[PDB]
Amino acid sequence: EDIFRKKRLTIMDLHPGAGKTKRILPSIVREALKRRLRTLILAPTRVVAAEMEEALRGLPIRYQTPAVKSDHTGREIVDLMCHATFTTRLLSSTRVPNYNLIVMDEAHFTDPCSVAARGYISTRVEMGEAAAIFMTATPPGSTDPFPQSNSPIEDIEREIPERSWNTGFDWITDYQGKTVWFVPSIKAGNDIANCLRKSGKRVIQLSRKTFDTEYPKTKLTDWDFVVTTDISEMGANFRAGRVIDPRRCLKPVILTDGPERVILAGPIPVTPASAAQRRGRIGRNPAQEDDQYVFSGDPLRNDEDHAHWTEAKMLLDNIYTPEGIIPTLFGPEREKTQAIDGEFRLKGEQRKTFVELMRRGDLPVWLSYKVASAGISYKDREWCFTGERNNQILEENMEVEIWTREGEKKKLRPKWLDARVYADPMALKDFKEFASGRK
Ligand SMILES: Nc1ncnc2c1ncn2[C@@H]1O[C@H](COP(=O)(O)OP(=O)(O)NP(=O)(O)O)[C@@H](O)[C@H]1O
Ligand SMILES: [Mn+2]
Repeated sequence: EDIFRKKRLTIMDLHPGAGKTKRILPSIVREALKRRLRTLILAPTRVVAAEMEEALRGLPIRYQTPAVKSDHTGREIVDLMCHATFTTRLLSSTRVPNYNLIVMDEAHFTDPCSVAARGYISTRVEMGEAAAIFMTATPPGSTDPFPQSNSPIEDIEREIPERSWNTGFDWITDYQGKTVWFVPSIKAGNDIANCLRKSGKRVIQLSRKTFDTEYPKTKLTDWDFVVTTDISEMGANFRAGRVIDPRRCLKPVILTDGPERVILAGPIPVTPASAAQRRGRIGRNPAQEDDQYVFSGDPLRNDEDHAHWTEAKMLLDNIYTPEGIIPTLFGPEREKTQAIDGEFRLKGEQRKTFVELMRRGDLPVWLSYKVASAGISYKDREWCFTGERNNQILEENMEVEIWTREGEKKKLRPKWLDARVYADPMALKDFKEFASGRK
């Protein structure tokens, strides 16, 4: 009603399962179409976008790939894209439309590109150019781990194995229904999934990189356990009876004591918002009344040292605005770290390189910023090899060595050390491909 008025930013914070995605958003879109508004819908991931455009099956929805920088048809159409696609387009295009209504679904997503998107959108709204709707059961500052739900949930607090077990946890395997198990890391998930698989359990693993291909498999009944990272907090719909949640995550932190680096701290306790979102995967079905949330430990609200707050600013400082509008993070997320105006603004080829390192090289934001602001070209991989001794990367205790594009053998020893590029087997493989200049 007033939600369509420019300069309004609405936080739709109805409880998990309430129907924000599948009933309320469709209504908003049908009404936006009636008012002839230029509408953008943002989904956390590709497969969720795919689920969104079936809830909107009657309507003129156009999914937008990030392989395309802009797509203007000149017709009445509603654009649908991932959070990251939007921020990627803002970094590389000028022809980003003046959407006057922007809905972010699952607006609790704390991935840097999502935080950056919210910052951008809030500013567009404040300019009087747009109205905006952020949809999430857990907006910034959320502290209630046990929000209301469609059907009753049994909250069971008990010990949960961190790794492979052999005895003392019969309740895990004797349970008769389907379970979603949130683990802090891919390695932790690998361990757990293999322990369950030896007992004859069918397991699907989910992480950020495999979500788009693995998540669809969970839509079948041909499984017993899902073992997932925090990616499933973003609007993932499961038909399950139980969540297991030791409430642990890894958190990237930029250390500034001496040589600046990114570590993965933890496992540490999750935020209340994360715990609520994990719990909120169950109790979704009014017909199904004895869902369980099995958990361990209390949340920790203070995530102020999380790298993602800085990284969002790095992105935002490089998305262009009129003069003199200053880029800024949205709402209370603005208060996570100290803002410094223009701190991360890059110019010329340094900026182009920054974007390319993230897009083409699939490098973390901080790492890309570090390389780009040193005046290093995208294709110049020498920095992968010229780090200090403590930056030597190890795989199975042994020193990782790389055959380079030019037919040279070099020890993998990056000048800037970001723990995320070797945090797991797939991450390390990718970084090895990058260091060898095969992308
Ligand atoms: N594909 C589906 N088929 C049948 N029911 C579904 C399907 N997807 C979702 N649901 C149910 O539809 C109801 C509302 O879903 P939804 O619109 O995603 O709620 P929500 O508010 O977006 N949840 P959340 O994002 O966790 O806060 C829930 O009971 C879901 O379990
Ligand atoms: Mn939702």
